[PDB]
Amino acid sequence: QTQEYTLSHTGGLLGSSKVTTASNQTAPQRETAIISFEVPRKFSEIEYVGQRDATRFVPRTTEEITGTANDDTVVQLQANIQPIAGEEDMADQDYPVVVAYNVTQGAQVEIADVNYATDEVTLATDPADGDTVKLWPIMGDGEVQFRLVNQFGQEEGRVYPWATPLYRWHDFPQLKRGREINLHGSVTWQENETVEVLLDAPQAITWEDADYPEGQYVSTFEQDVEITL
Amino acid sequence: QTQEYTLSHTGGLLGSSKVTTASNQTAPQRETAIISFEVPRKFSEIEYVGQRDATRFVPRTTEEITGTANDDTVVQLQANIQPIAGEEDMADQDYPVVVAYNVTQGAQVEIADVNYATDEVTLATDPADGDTVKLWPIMGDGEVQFRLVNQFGQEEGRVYPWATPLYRWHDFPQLKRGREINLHGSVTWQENETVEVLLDAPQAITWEDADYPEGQYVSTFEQDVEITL
Amino acid sequence: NIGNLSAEKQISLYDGQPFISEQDVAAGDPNTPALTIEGPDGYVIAVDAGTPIAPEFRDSNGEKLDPSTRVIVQKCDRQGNPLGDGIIFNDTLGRFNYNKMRTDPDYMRKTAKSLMVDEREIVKVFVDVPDGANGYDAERSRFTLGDDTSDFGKAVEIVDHDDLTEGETQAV
Amino acid sequence: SAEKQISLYDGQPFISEQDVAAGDPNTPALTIEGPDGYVIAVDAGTPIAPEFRDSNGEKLDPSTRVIVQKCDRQGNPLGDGIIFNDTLGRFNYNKMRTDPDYMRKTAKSLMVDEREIVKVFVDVPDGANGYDAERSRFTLGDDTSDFGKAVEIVDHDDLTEGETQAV
Amino acid sequence: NIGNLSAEKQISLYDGQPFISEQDVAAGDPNTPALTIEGPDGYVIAVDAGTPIAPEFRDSNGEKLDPSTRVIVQKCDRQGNPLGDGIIFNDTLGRFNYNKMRTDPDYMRKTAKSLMVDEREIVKVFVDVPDGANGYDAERSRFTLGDDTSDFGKAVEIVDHDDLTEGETQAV
Amino acid sequence: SAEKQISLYDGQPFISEQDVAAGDPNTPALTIEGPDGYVIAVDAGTPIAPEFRDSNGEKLDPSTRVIVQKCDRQGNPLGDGIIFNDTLGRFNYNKMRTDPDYMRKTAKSLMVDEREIVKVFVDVPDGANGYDAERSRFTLGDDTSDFGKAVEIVDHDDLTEGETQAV
Repeated sequence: QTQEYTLSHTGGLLGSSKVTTASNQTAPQRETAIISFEVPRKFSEIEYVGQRDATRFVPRTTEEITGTANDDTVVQLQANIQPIAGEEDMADQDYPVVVAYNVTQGAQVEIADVNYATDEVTLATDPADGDTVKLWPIMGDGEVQFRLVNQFGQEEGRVYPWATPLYRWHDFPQLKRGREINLHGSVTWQENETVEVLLDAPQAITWEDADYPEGQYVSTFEQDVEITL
Repeated sequence: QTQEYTLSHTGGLLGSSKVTTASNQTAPQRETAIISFEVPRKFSEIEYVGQRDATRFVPRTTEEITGTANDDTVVQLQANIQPIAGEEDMADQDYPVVVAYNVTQGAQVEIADVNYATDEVTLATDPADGDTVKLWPIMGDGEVQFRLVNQFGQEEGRVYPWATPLYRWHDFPQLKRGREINLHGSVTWQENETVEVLLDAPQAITWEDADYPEGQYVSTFEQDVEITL
Repeated sequence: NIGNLSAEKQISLYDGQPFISEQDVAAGDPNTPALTIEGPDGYVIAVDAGTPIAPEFRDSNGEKLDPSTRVIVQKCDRQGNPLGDGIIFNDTLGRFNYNKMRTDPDYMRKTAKSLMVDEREIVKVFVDVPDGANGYDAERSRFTLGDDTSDFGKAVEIVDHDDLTEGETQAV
Repeated sequence: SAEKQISLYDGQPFISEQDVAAGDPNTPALTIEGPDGYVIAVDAGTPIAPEFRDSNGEKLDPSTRVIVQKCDRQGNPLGDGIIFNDTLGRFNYNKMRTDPDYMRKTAKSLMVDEREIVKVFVDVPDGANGYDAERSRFTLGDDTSDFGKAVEIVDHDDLTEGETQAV
Repeated sequence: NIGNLSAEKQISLYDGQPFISEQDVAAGDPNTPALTIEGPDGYVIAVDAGTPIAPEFRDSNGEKLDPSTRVIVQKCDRQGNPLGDGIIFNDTLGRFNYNKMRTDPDYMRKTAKSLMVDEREIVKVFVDVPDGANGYDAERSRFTLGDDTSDFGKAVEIVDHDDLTEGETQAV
Repeated sequence: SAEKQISLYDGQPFISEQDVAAGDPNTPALTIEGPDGYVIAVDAGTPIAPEFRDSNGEKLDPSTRVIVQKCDRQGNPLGDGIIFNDTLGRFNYNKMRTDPDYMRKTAKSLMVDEREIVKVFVDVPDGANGYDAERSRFTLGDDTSDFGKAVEIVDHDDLTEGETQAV
């Protein structure tokens, strides 16, 4: 009676009550938690198996950039940027590495060119004085791990002690058999034995802003599982 | 070649370099770390054994209280107070539950009476307008645990999953055979397999202020061990 | 490194835990429990013939209530139902001498007999205030059932239900 | 088992009480009385909490005396069989309720059949305040504790030595 | 619950680890290693006959250096001493096609042979820039040795020295 | 018998002392030293009265530490063989001199041949008052009492295991 299933950063098999989202600590870097997975009312157990099971995670940050009469068109970011699957050609990245949106003009802000490893960007358009823009570059230079909870907060420990980096995460092209991710670890957790992902990085994270254009959800985490009903 | 020894919040067998002290997180309660124990250059190993080994921990917080022309003599504290061993009679507490010190007058500030579980205090003296006073009540309403590190930050896990509270810590009279503390746990850690104590509480902690009267060290942690040389 | 441990684990319960519960109480209302311990799932807890209690039960003004007050610990099966066959610690209040009895072997006060608590069974702390006295509060009060830190006093013995082949027998 | 460990006090049904005046030792302030089908037993030593205060909530004169005494039927005192001839000005209430050594044990053991009385006579000699019960209490046991003893109650139905205990 | 694991663990090394080291390099200076891997204590690490590398080695201006550039991985015993009998991955730079070779089986490039690293043994990454080219930087560069996430590529095999009865044999 | 039960302290000849300054743990404040033809012995547990006060007659900072330590000849500290690594801010002098449980026993046993040194190093870390000895005392035993232990002195002349104890 074992059937594979999929999870999400939102609702799904949990109703947005047996799951939470959360930002992270930045000023002191801390291996904080951003997302949990509580077993809901029904299930007997859940199973994760790295080296058999998949994973996806698309993280982005947020900032705020004004404008000027003699606007710059150019920005710098304190969050290292890389491509995802190959070149930095925004047309063919398999999803963009940057998103932008003007606030005054409730409209997108398209990109002209990127200063690649400089971590600076050139835009296509010309913002105005005192005009606000919101950006959503991807998140790199940060670790990730899994762990577990014994119904209170007493951790069993961790799935697999060694971490994994996010620039690497972006680097490996998702959506390709063999080139998929398959971590290491093998676990099981029954009712209220919640799981929590952890992240250690300087920079922030963003799940929602209510002004992000592309589908209400700035980032995501998605995952495969093998459930006993 | 096994000999028992003692540790401290300061130096000793570590030279104040293989040990650190630290405050905690308050606004978000986090089970943070306040103190570590790195194995120094020399030893082959260290051993802790709850139910055989002892412990002492005297925590205090800090605040800042001005004064007034029609000074109050009275204070309230957002940190629950209890006795240590028996009554709240400051003469015979086995160490005070409050310390005070005026800053303008570089002198102590003696206590008249305590509103016990109200978490308010009456003083003996009369402060002045704009006059600063520093207090150091004890710390209660907080957990504690131990854990371990694999030379990087990859935690093995924890000594004993269940926590312990600090009001209880104060309650049990230190300095009495049988009535001593003996936790649960049994561990070992070699060179650079550092240990870290953890604390989860709302309130702050204080190790030093450089103006605390009684011996340069506001709080302490002290502990017994069984060392292989 | 860490040393291995058994399934049996020695603890000491108290007020500020999640699975325990509580409530305030008024005078002359014994059937209103001030503490409701409640078995977590996938766990059993055990109490031998004698284990201490620290029955701190103070007033809103942080004063121990009348010595005529009485405490009754009581086992309860499911259904939120009291039970008589199976009961611990019928005592007054005015007998503990809190400040010492949390510590001293002689002032220490143990149970009447042993006990076991399946994954879902309740225990209640009923409090007979005589009448016309001061009301009870819980935030100004504490409670315990074991002395696990010490070396002479006993402690509560918890086990996870999965780690037993006698689990069916202890379920019966 | 049928045996059970208990500790008595004032606010119970089968027990009874009454106020007392100065210089009237024959007036029992407490009257214990065997229930039906419930034998009880007291070994050679068991605590008592002889709280006996004034209307104004004050322990009476130290020269006051307490005499526990067995009684058969007929409401009748008995000499062969007596426990706890003692003063009042001796107990140090606040501590003796707790400590093992300020504690006070009986002279000898006892049994109480289904209908047998016990009385607590109180010799206030003279020149004293009258007794009240509502401002006073009493006990006979500490079953809660470890070092101390308690009263052993049994239901008469679950025995075959009931006739022997009736003799 | 957690599932048990073996002593052997599959990983993938890179720049931003503590026990690895690095430094910048100038043109025409092959004997100056840009990466110095160094055995931690109480650990052994193992590399089978073929395991990938991601030899990203860019300029200060974030550009891969001249294709005439060359990379030499090299085992080193203690004494900080290079060794010839025992050497891996003599290659150019201008041959990787970074953007794909981190991913694709065909562009993937493995070692020449196997390897083992005791508790204290060094490995060095020497870089022959021909001359007169752009200087090397490390912060604008990365490096790997394994593909542990994937399913076709190999990975580095770490073991703790305590968990072996053949530890004396692998010490010899 | 040749064995005798004693308890040491400051004002003795063979013992020695010296004042100490803050942040100088290598300066021993007390130097015990084997007399000639008088072996002594300390079992696994014996009291100490580590009174260590200021010039102004005040116990130094609680963060202060005491380390008793054996020393062979050459005025030389020794690691294999050490007793009583402890703080200062712990003893509660006025009671620990008397009570059995505030009392403090050694880590392990000890012997001291005719010429062997023991030192009492004192880690005052910093920011503290200097040490004085005249306002301070010390002990190692309670031979007067019953529950507690004491030091076992023997004259070397009255033995035949003297060579074995010299090894």
